[PDB]
Amino acid sequence: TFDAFTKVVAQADARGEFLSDAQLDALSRLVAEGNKRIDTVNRITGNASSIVANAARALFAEQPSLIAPGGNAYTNRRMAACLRDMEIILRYVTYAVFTGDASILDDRCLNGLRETYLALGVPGASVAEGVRKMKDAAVAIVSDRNGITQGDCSAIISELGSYFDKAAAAVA
Amino acid sequence: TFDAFTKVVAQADARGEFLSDAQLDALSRLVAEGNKRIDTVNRITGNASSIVANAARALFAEQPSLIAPGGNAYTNRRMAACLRDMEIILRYVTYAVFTGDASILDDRCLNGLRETYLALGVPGASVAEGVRKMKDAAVAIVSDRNGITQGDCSAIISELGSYFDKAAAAVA
Amino acid sequence: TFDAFTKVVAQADARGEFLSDAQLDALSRLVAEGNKRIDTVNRITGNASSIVANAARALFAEQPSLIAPGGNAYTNRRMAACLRDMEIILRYVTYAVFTGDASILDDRCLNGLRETYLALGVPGASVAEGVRKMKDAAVAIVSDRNGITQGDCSAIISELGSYFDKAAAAVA
Amino acid sequence: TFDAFTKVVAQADARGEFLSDAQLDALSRLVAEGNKRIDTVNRITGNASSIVANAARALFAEQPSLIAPGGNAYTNRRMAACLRDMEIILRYVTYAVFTGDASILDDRCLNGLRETYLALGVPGASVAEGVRKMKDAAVAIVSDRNGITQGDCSAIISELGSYFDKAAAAVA
Amino acid sequence: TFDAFTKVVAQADARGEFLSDAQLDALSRLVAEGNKRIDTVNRITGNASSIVANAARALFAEQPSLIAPGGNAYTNRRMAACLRDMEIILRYVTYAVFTGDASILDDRCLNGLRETYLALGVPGASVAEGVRKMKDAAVAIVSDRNGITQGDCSAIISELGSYFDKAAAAVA
Amino acid sequence: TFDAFTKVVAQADARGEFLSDAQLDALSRLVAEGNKRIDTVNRITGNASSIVANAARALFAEQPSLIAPGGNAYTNRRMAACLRDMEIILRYVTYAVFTGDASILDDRCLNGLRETYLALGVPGASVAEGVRKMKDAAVAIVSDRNGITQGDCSAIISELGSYFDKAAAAVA
Amino acid sequence: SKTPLTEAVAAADSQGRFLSSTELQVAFGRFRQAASGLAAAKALANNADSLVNGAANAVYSKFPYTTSTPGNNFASTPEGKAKCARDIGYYLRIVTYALVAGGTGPIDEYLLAGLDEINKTFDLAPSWYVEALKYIKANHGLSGDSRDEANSYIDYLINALS
Amino acid sequence: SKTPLTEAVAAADSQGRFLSSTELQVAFGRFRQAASGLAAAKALANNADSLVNGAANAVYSKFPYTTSTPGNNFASTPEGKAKCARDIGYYLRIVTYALVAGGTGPIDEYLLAGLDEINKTFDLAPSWYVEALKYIKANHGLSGDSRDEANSYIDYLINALS
Amino acid sequence: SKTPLTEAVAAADSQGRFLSSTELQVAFGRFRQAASGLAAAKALANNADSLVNGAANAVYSKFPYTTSTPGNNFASTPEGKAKCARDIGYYLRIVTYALVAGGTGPIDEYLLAGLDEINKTFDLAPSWYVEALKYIKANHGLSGDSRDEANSYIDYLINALS
Amino acid sequence: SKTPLTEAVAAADSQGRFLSSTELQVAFGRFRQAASGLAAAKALANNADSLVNGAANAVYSKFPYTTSTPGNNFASTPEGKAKCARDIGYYLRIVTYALVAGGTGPIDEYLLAGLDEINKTFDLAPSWYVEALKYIKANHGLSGDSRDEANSYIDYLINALS
Amino acid sequence: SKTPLTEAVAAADSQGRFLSSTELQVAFGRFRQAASGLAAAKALANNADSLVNGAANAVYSKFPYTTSTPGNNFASTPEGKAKCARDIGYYLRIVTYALVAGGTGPIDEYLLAGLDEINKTFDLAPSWYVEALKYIKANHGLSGDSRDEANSYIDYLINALS
Amino acid sequence: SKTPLTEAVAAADSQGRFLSSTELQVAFGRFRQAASGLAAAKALANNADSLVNGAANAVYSKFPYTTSTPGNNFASTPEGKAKCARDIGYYLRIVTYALVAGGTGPIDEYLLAGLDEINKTFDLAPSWYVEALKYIKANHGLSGDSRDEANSYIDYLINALS
Ligand SMILES: *C(C)[C@H]1/C(=C/c2[nH]c(/C=C3N=C(/C=C4\NC(=O)C(CC)=C4C)C(C)=C\3CCC(=O)O)c(CCC(=O)O)c2C)NC(=O)[C@@H]1C
Repeated sequence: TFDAFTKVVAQADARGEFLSDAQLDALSRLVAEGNKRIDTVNRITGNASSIVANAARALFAEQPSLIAPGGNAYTNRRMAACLRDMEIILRYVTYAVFTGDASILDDRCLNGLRETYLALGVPGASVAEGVRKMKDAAVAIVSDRNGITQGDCSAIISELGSYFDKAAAAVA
Repeated sequence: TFDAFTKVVAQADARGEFLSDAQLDALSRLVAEGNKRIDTVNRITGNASSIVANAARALFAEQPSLIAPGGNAYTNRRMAACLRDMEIILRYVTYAVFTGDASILDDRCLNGLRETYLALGVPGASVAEGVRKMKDAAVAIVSDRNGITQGDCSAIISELGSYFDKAAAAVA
Repeated sequence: TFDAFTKVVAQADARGEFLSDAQLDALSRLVAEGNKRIDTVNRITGNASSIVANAARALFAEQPSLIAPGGNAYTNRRMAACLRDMEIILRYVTYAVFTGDASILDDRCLNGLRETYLALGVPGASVAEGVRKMKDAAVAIVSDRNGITQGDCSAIISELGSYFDKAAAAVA
Repeated sequence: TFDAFTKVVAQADARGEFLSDAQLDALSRLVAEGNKRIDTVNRITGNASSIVANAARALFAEQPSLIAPGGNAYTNRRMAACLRDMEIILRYVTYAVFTGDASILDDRCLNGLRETYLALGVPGASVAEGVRKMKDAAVAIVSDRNGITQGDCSAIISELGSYFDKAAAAVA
Repeated sequence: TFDAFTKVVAQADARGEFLSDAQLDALSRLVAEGNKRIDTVNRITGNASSIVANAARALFAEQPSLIAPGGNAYTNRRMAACLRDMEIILRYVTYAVFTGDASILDDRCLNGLRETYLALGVPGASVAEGVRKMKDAAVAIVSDRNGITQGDCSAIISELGSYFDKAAAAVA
Repeated sequence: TFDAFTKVVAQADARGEFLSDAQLDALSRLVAEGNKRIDTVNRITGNASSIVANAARALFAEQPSLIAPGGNAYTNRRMAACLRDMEIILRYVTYAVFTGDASILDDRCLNGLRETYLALGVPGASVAEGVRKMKDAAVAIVSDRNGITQGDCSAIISELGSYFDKAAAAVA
Repeated sequence: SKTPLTEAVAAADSQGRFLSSTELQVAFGRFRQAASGLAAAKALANNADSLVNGAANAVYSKFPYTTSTPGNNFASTPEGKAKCARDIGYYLRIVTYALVAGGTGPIDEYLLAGLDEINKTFDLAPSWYVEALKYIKANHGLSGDSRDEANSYIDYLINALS
Repeated sequence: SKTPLTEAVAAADSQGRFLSSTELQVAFGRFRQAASGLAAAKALANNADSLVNGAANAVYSKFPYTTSTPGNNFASTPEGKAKCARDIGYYLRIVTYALVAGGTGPIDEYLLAGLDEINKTFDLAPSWYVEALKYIKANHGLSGDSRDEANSYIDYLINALS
Repeated sequence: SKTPLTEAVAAADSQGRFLSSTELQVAFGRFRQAASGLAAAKALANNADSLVNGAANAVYSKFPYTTSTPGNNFASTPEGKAKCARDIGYYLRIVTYALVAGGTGPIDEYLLAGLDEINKTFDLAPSWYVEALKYIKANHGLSGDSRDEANSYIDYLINALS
Repeated sequence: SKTPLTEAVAAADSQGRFLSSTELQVAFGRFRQAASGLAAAKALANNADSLVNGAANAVYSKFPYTTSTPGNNFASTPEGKAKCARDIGYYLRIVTYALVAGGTGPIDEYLLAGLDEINKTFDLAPSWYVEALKYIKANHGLSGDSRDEANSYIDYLINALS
Repeated sequence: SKTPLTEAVAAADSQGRFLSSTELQVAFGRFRQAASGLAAAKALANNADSLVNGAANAVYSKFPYTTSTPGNNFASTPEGKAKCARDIGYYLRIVTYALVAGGTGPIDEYLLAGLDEINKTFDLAPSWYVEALKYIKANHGLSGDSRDEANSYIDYLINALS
Repeated sequence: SKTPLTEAVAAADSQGRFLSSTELQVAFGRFRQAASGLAAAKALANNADSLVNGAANAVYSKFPYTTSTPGNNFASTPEGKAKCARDIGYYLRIVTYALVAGGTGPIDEYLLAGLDEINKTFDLAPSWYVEALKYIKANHGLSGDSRDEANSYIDYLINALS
């Protein structure tokens, strides 16, 4: 996988050149925004259990057929597995925010999930709705101003949002 | 794998229903025929080697090209593998009769066979004939009237024949 | 895998026949010149490092794109990897000359190599020329009349080449 | 491991001898009392969790140093472990009653356990008291006249007790 | 293993108590001298290879028996083994300074080492001498005033000293 | 392990000396007698099964208690284990003769054998008699002057017996 | 899943052996009890509606707060109570499968597996279900071997919820 | 060794599980069988003499070359027939052990393990033992359950020796 | 257990290498945080009585049935209250340890491992601890880096209980 | 299959190394043998009908019950005679192959692997073949290295047969 | 690709856990460094011509034989010097990447892995590169944290080359 | 100690097999060469003074700086020259062991294992030894088989040094 830093290094080494100032200044920006980045990771993690359960409750409420006898979430074993998947994706998204690159999420989580689901009969489109649920919840948690030093977090929130988007589209 | 019992159960919970009073009257019938089933398992088992041996002999006498130098069964290592294949099918077939469901026979033996023989170059059609000679032998061993309390056993014989036919058709 | 001897035995066994006099005269000729087969092997191995070093240097000199940044052999780790490949092909080729068979070369080295290289993005056609450069270097070293009892080693020289050629065609 | 049957067989084979009529009837007596043995296993198993739970509570209420900070069952993880050891000992004891022989308990559970505790720093003596607590509770359960066709289950009850004693003995 | 922090935490938990102010304000002083701890680790590490090579030399120059044929550091396989050992001890000693607790060096490195050298025949006293040379060489490296901001860093030098001493005493 | 040649070499390096002229000539004489050593290996090997079988019969004949029920040899499983031990020893013995050194025998066979027998309760003194009998049958087969070129292989015969004597002593 | 028949065959398979007199004795024990297992399954099924509603109420009385405190995981709303009743219906029905199979298999498949995560994630109290189970056991009306087998499955679950 | 009771516990132990209704069913299956299994062991034993000598002779008659040809593996000497009579006794004694244990375990333990390698190294024809077993099966005179299980073991050995 | 210092050496040791710039940074991060953590621990330690008893009352307040329902798992007796007061204090104390170590390490080691097993076995509702924890967080009175770190260990525990 | 050459290359390959003085000596040893091996292989081949028929009669002569006793496994019919003749011929041909390869490879692959399984199922006595092999050894009339080479394989099969 | 950021997630992932206070302190340490790290990267890159050309001369001056001795692996030809300069440039470039990443990762991945191999095959003396590295180190002009991190890498390579 | 005899047995042992014709051929190859290999060892040993001293001088000649440049790794002092002489002798002696053994065993064990690590740690140039080894090959005075076997070990070392 890559860092926001190793990502740039790679692109540069492919050309045998040092980093261009436009590349050095792009990273100095991510460094200065650092605290906001660290706050985003902690806020989602501190609420992970609620982000998952609530996002799951909504899903089943709008798609009852999932929990009707006949599954695919109907057994207790698969209901557990489904909850697990939601936790897994959310965990991998925080990894992306923490490193500042999607490689971690794409390379170890999303890659091959659309097909792994297809081969099992799990409704990938449903998983996409669950991921979107968590995105909104997570975004709102990150946007909350109560109990933090005020500032403009818009960049970090849009980046965060795109990772969730990648998770959705990867199984849509 | 499924038992005749758990097979019905799987059908019921997918539907989220108790077994129908009807479904229970069927299983009870298999239960009341329990002795006959135990006997057919015991009978074939006590004659495994000769079942294998005789079917093997007859098959080769009818298809000598399998025994000649360069035939599939020609060497000792492959003759052994050939006899082995024969007792495998027989053994799994007994497993099927004992549990009253073919799932053990399908998941653990047959499934994949046809393709395995293809890549290796084993005459599947010839295996099929061998298995059929085993069936004929087994059925007569099972229906012999001597030394056993008498009654109608026709139902377990055909249920036993179906397991042999499944194996037979899985190879060609 | 087979050696010149078991190869013939194989062709004879599938026919269920004793080796013909033509098969025996052929093998007994190979035995008679075994001394040349011994030297050829010792001469290649005796110059193993330089044959690979010099061929690799000429290979990069001819295709500098391979070592410039962004090239397949560009990094250090991959440079070591590419050299290893050069060493492994040579080792198996000597294996083939030693057994008097190519099966060790084909089964245990070349089979599936083209597929691996394509999957990794390793310029297979570039590997083929590196192999051809080793061939010429090895051929010349083996044909060298100095320090060895004089004679014509051309039958073995021709066999050595066929193995190098199989390697080149297999990676392309 | 042995059965109540196979334990007798081992004794007779060693001596090269058929089982005497005496040893044979001694076993038919055990067989005629199978139901009781079966009920004993079912009863303990039906109350397994409460057997363990209450004994742990009683043990701690009697030896508070156990759970005060710095004691062997303090912290969560030790405690869980301690609770598991109790369930394990009780599980294996039920295996002894079922097989009608102690070897399954001594072999797979008790042998080496004493040394296990010492290396760890676990107080065997108190682990021993815990076992005695489960015994009294299990014996009281097995000996309850409520809800069972009446009879004398005292041979099996002293039999149960012998295994609990073996467990307490192996621990200290 | 523990770090300076968890060590104190373990002693406090054993007594079901919060840290005192003596424990707290003591950990505060360590935190305050953290930059020095970090510089010492970096300095030893930055001269790892030369510290080992130079001490090894001095060792062999004063104790040539080790290097005479049939000596212990004699072959090339052992001599490499001996150098590695020197690097290992130094490596683990840097881990002790980094964590602020010796448990890492004792638990994973020094534990049972004397036993190990006894069964093999490795002159443990010479190993101890090699370590002492690494001590003196390392201390001088960390006490060097050039190239860093000046201050009294004799506290962590004493701590480093105790780790090196533990190492030497564990082999002697 | 060691070769007769690597045995002398190992000793030489420890002293850091070239082999003395006596050592080299001593090895030259072994090489010159190599044909006899080869025949010794082949004979015994062509006669292993009978050498083992006839040795066991003789042993049990003289010691019926080994076979009587309760005897160490009494079961089939263990009679099979006993036959195996005899083959193993004879086999490692031929290894000793083929390499001109006893290391293979003491290292992967005799080493700790006496002890595994005391733990299992296998009568070492009986095994020793067994090996003892395999020594004479072997000696007489190797000594047979028929179907071979005439010469005196007394040196090789004495060495062979020595390996046998060692195995018998490494137990009894 | 686990039953006398699958366990017997699986054990023979892992050993690469043909069935023998031991597995035959296993088969006799299963039929000697299938009759009363099925009968127990038929009776429970036929009395299901009163057993579930009766078990449901018993829990609402033992735990009044589950019906008078707003919470997604409580039954203080019409939908909540339906979820609880549905649940109690799952336990009962799954117990009838264990009786049909003659083993814990269907239970360990459809319910047990992941049962701990589910209760924790949804804040459902295991004691609620232990209570629903006891009411079911005290309202069986079952007798003989039919009672014992049914109870061994209920106590098995009660054990799993503690 | 393998018996209905040892297996049930071996399975539960490797699974780390308490016994449940399945193992109990297995216990009932065993105790249903034990009766006829013990009476069979008692009957075969009371008639050991007649059966061994009887079987031994059926082998010598179907294979006369074993009593007339010289060799360590044959019975052309008083000592030869002794080993043979002794062996048959072993086969029969071990069979009454399987009946006692209600499983092949004792056959597996004291006989079957290492049998082929014993017959090969000592050049004993497996067909000779097959013949002796056929005689025992045809002459023990047992009926019902005792016959069925006893023959289960005789045929197990026959299958093993072929 | 688990802290920035122990993980760094662990990763390095597993990879068989010397520490480098990456682990030094870890150490710089650890020391930037340490002062805050220790003062958080010092603060929580001094406010122990108030916090523990204030949290206990918050729990009994949210769930009145825990003080009025007969049972060994409840705080309906003075014996149960002392057990409940003790447990909460365990959490608070264990949390101050996390602050001293700068990681969940002491929480993992002394509390979290085995927690679920313990809560189920003794029938202790996890939500009960999820409230006391909310009380501690809403009343600790910590700000800045001390607030942020303390809350992560508290939210870490709340998440582990749901 | 096993031969000096394939074994050499296989060992070097396992250790991922180039051939050395050792493997070259193996080749010299091979080439020292191989002419003797091909000549013996050629000589036995040219004397096949005499060796096979002779060996067969040595068998029928030593075991007369094999030509007088009815059975799928006996040579009492002309077809049974055909099989025995063919089998003896199989051993003879596969032996010539080992002489060509200079190793037991072709014996291992074509005839030894599974040999015991075949003798058991089809009730063929290893002694019949041991006798056939002995006759062949006493009658091939081989000399020198050709004889010693050939006899190593005949004795290898004999040992494998007992 | 070893850095604080990738190691924190790798360890977190291998343990199947969400990030926590520990990895946060990791990030703080990373950001407390990145600025000086990136600055040192820009500075070194800005004076690459002097550093590199100034380094090659140090080597030739110290090891004059490299410029007078003929051979493929020496700098006594125009192309020999060209490659020696590129080689030094590679070292510097990759060190800047190490500074941009705040870890040895780019060094490990692009240079170190396979270095000894390359130096031995192409007969390049490790002490040549040590001299170059020492020249770069002494002609930094870098101060503080930029000087310290940049020197840990320069010394990291020197250690690897000795 | 990789040698024809030990390797053969190691292989047969790893397969649980007795030695056969293939291993026998290996022995023949071994003894058909040990005669010249042994005589070669004697000769190299008796010419040790001129070979070692001549090689050391050939090294100092092709690498003038090794006797001028001060440094622990160089021979600019008598101490350095003595060590170098010493070093050269080790190679020669270990090569005679290879001849006595008929394989690379002695080389691999006492010299080659850990070689690269040693030349690196003490900054010794592999080219130096490569050249000393060329001088040895030039000056053996060996011919035929003795020459060819010696040269294979000298080239085996040359390879390992490149
Ligand atoms: C000893 C602990 C106490 C006791 C035991 C006792 N039990 C029985 C008889 C039976 N027990 C069963 C048990 C089961 N049947 C089942 O289907 C299941 C579930 C799989 C179980 C656990 C059965 C079938 C019987 C026999 C039929 C019957 O109801 O009698 C007896 C009687 C005798 C006999 O040997 O059969 C006794 C004495 N009785 C006590 O008073 C002790 C406290």
